[PDB]
Amino acid sequence: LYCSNGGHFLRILPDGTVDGTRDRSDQHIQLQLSAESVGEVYIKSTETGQYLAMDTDGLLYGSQTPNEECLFLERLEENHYNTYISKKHAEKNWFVGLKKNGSCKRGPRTHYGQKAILFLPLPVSSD
Repeated sequence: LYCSNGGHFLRILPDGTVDGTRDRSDQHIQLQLSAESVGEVYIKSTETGQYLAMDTDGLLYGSQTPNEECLFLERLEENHYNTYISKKHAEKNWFVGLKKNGSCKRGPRTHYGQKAILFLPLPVSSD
């Protein structure tokens, strides 16, 4: 998936890791959001099932259950660049983010300024 960064998916590998994808494994590609409410998005996988979650260590995981940890605030940038605060890490402003090679797992680095956080899961050609 397109980001203003090295475009990959927020893939929960079956081998317990939230990594991006130079070599898209086609299935374990965790990235599909189910909005609970207003600007609150649970990042589900429809093939691995697992939910893009965030921990206090400063890294993304594919949690089986949806928590605040998995609930991501639609910050958006307006222009289809869907930035998302992990609800629990509101006090750290930790957004979802794409690691520039073949990875995803962050927290502290990923704020409003890293191209990493600017996702496109919207009606646009560059999606």
